[PDB]
This record gives sequence, structure tokens and C-alpha cells, in this order.
Amino acid sequence: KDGQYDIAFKVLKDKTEEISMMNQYVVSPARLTVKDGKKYIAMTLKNSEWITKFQTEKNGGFADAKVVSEDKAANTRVVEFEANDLFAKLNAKVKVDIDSMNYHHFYDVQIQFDPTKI
Ligand code: HEM
Ligand SMILES: [Zn+2]
Repeated sequence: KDGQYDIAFKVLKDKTEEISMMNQYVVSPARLTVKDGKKYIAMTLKNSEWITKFQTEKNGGFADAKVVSEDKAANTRVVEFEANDLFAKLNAKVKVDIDSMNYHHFYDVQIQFDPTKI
């Protein structure tokens, strides 16, 4: 049903049921927008300055999520991407850069939504 909803989720370490380090840097619940058969997720990233790339799987490939807003003062931003089956794991990729702590990596993670959770 068309509209905007809260949706809880967890970020999981690649190919596991373990909570990813990344989970610390996203806000749950996300906002799910349902619009004529399609589902979009708007998700807030914390420590935005550090997260230099964020991609999700779509059409067999990986695509940069759209940045729909940034809050420079809070150092957060909101990315938006499409989801299909809210009960299935969604593959994602993230690139992290922290110059001062010489931390420069990219990773694969899965996102797992839980439509039933409040
Ligand atoms: C000062 C900040 C950070 C520190 C000290 C740190 C430290 C670590 C360490 C030691 C690991 C490998 C050991 C482990 O799995 O716990 C790791 C893995 C990982 N980190 Fe970082 N990290 C930091 C920031 C971030 C940020 C901002 C992200 C955003 C995505 C991130 C995402 C990940 C991911 C996806 C992994 C692979 C394992 C997993 O999914 O849990 N980290 N981090
Ligand atoms: Zn690495």
C-alpha cells in the first residue's frame, strides 16, 4: 500500500548472521516509501565524512545509492535505494576512509530488514 513506513533493519557482516561494525553507523528504523509497486528505502548514515562510498545490489550489479540529503552540522546523510523482497538479505558495499587513523578499507555487507519488528 502506497505510503511511507518505519522499517527496522540490521547490517550483517558479509555472509554471516553476525552484526557488522557498520551497524553502529546507520540509523534504524529506516523509512520505507511504497509507490505504485516499488519500494524505496531512505537510510541515515552516521559519521558521514568517513563513509566515502555506499552501494546496493540492483539488476545483478552494484549501484551508488542516491544521496537525498546531507546534514553537515550533524555529520550525517541520507541515502536512498530500491529494495525488492523486504524479507530477503540485500547485498551492499561500503568504502570507508579515515585519514587521521589511517583506516582505508572497503567491504561487502548484507542488510536484513525486519518488517515485523517494532
Ligand atoms: C574508528 C572507527 C573504526 C574502527 C576503529 C574500526 C575497526 C574495525 C576492525 C578492527 C575491523 C575488523 C575486526 C572486526 O571485524 O571487528 C573492522 C571491520 C569492518 N568495519 Fe571498521 N572500523 C571503524 C569504522 C568503520 C566505519 C565508519 C564503517 C562503515 C561501514 C566500518 C565498517 C566495517 C565493516 C563492514 C567491517 C567488516 C566486518 C563487519 O562487517 O563487521 N568500520 N573495523
Ligand atoms: Zn581492507
